[PDB]
Amino acid sequence: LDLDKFPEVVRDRLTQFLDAQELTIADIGAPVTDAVAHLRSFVLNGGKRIRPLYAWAGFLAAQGHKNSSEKLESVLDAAASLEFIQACALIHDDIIDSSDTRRGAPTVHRAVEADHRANNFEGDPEHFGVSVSILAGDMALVWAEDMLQDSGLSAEALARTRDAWRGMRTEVIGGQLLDIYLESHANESVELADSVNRFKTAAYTIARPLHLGASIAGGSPQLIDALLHYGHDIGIAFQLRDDLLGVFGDPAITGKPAGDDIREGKRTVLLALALQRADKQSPEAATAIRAGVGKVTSPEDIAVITEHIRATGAEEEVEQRISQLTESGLAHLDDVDIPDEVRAQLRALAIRSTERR
Amino acid sequence: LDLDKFPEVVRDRLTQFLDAQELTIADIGAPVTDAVAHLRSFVLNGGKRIRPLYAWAGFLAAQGHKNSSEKLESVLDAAASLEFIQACALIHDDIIDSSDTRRGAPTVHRAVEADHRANNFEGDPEHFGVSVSILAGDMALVWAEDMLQDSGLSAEALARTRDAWRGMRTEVIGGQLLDIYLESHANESVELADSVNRFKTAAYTIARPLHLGASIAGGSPQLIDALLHYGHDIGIAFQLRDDLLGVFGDPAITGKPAGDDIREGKRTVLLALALQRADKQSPEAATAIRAGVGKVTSPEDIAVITEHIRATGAEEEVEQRISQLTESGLAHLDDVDIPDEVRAQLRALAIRSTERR
Ligand code: DMA
Ligand code: DMA
Ligand code: DMA
Ligand code: DMA
Ligand SMILES: [Mg+2]
Ligand SMILES: [Mg+2]
Ligand SMILES: [Mg+2]
Ligand SMILES: [Mg+2]
Repeated sequence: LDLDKFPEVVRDRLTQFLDAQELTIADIGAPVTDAVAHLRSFVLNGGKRIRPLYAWAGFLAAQGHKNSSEKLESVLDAAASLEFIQACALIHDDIIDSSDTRRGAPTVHRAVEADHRANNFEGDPEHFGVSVSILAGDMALVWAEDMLQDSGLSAEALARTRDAWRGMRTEVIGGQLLDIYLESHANESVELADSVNRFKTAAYTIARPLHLGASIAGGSPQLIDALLHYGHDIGIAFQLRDDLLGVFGDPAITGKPAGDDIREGKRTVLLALALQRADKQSPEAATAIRAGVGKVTSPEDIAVITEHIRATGAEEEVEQRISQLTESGLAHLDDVDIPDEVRAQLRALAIRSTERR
Repeated sequence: LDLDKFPEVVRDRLTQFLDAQELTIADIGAPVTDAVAHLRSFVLNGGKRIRPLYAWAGFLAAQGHKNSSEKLESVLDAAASLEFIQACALIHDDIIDSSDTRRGAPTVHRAVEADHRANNFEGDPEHFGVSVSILAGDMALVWAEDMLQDSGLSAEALARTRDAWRGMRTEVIGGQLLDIYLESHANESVELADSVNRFKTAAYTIARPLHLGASIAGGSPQLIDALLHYGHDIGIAFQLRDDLLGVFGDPAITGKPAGDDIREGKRTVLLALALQRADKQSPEAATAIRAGVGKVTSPEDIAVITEHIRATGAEEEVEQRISQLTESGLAHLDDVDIPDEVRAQLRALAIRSTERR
């Protein structure tokens, strides 16, 4: 019903689920409670809840509030379950990218490491933090599936979810695998970074949540097609925006420290275009960027690389692509009959995702 | 139908599933194919397939071959899906315990690390191996769920699987969390190590596979109870046997190098009893064991710790517990009507699991 009120509903569904696990986790033991509490806080103090939002929009675009005989609570739990996949993805991503900060706060492995300092116990706290976090992510992923399966959605509705759900989870992990193979090979092709955006972000963040929601409502293939097309375009633009924010955005907007993508050495489309341009502009600048990415750590060294990147003209090219993709994404909403209210919310979601931060 | 022929059927179901993923993985890109190939080999050159075996036995104990109108292929895929959970568990366990060898061959993270030496590319190969393996495990876990959900089991059968399936996956990850919290706190209580055996092994390896199989067949609560009781006892004994093998077993039997549990410093019931005994016997020996576990690496230093452990009398106490649990586990098969052939196979499975290696 509302873009700003929906995340609170998501938090309620999640709190309910986490509470329901407490006795089983307790029966295993108090240290598992301590581990799950770190997952609980990471999940409950979440981001914008963009993925459940899109699932809910997809449900409403397919006219679920009028036609669907699924229980409301069941649909909301299915939408909210995506936050557990997100938890898995982010916790594991942060180990892989070895980041210290997520959402303005310490990453789960960093936070578990700081619990081992207060205990003064046996073993390396850094490896222990990583260890607990691998398992915390596994638990989150297992709980995503449970939250969907035990939602109370009918057997018919659950069977309809398969295409979106099967698609999404392979696509996100596949995209994350492609990402780190680009980081290891120091890759500079735009087209391979494009594939990462398509699978690791677009499918997972926008296209498949919409598909999932529409499928729960029993949406027609024509409705689903338009939503998937919207999700592809807006989803890629969303990632391109986050790439720009990961370099040029204030820490208050991103959660991370300024230019953390340079620290991590992420192989964005921005970087690929920047290196491509700097090879034809200033060999000294290209070399400066190449030596910097994935190595430098001081604020001053990040800023120098960043200004070299900006001086290529790459940022403007990314901005143009964002604008083009936002425009074509929005246009797909006019290809089918969608209720006025939902179309308006889908438009504002897109604009907020790609342009308005 | 057969204990020795069933693992080949499992391999066939798995090969079929993995082949079916190839186009989706290819659409993402060639490096994801390379990553999945490492998971494919790890899964296809598997162990004894004990978990699908027990699921199949549970199905047959509930008289599925006579009464069930589920497709045979669907039941076998559900049984085989447990190998993907195992893959997830083992790949992630090997990162956490930092082991180099699994099943006589290099661990997935060690093998991915050796692929980065042949490429001579950017970044630390050790962290990259761990990185790919975290995601390889995530993919395995996601594929376990898919293989079950898309098995072709009816909506009725899938709804019946929930208790075993929900139970198992929380219990295994929970048990793995409790395990590393015992390793970090250098814990020496028998009762906390018991809980790890109960949840990380018994539930996951024997009790819940049996429950899953019986549930697919629509087994009565009385049949399921007897199988769960058998699974509890035999499952704990199975872990206790593997603890003894992890110290006193030949590498040809275990896959790992001799006494790798001492290298890893695993907090087994054997070690807890050994330290408890050595405190009342020889303070020098207790201290020798305490300084050794999780630290020493040379064959000679492992053997010294091992002989100190054996000299406590702890091994004999574990052997007695194994024998007691095997006897009470087998007895539970007589508490309900189970077909003669299946009861005989359940007996031989138990004996092979706890005594006969
Ligand atoms: C690029 C990418 C997938 C970022 C994570 O998404 P998000 O910004 O929605 O994260 P959060 O859950 O913190 O809102
Ligand atoms: C699945 C997923 C998108 C994880 C985030 O990857 P990332 O490192 O690209 O995003 P972030 O910069 O938010 O860590
Ligand atoms: C203690 C424990 C759970 C060991 C792994 O089980 P397993 O011996 O069945 O492994 P594999 O899959 O190699 O047969
Ligand atoms: C889920 C599970 C049992 C993983 C194996 O743990 P472990 O380290 O006790 O077994 P292994 O000795 O086979 O690594
Ligand atoms: Mg990251
Ligand atoms: Mg990343
Ligand atoms: Mg291990
Ligand atoms: Mg272990």
